[PDB]
Amino acid sequence: KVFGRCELAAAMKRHGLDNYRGYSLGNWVCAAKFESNFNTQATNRNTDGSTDYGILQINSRWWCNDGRTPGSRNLCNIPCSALLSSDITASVNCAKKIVSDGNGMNAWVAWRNRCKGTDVQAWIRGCRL
Ligand SMILES: [Cl-]
Repeated sequence: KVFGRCELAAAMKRHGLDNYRGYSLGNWVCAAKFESNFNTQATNRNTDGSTDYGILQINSRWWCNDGRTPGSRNLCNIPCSALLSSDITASVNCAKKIVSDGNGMNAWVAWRNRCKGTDVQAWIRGCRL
């Protein structure tokens, strides 16, 4: 599924991401835009044999198990295939674990480079929430 901006904002708000661990909702919407272009089936392979999965590009070395990544830790305790659903629940629940691990939203490279330091509340402007 490809989400619309406000459609995704509403879904993320229902799942408790607004202000979660100090990160306002616009951070999460901006991260999804630049990580996956709002596509729940986005996948990207890395040089270490890991793959990033889904709307928040969750990595298979640390967080989900895809059965083909050396050194897998599976800290979200979820198959990576569940993160390619059109329903974002599994992705959101794993993202909550990632942001609590320690280093905030710095796990998301596209967030660090393209969202952090900008007015991210613009990403939810005009949405009914
Ligand atoms: Cl899998």
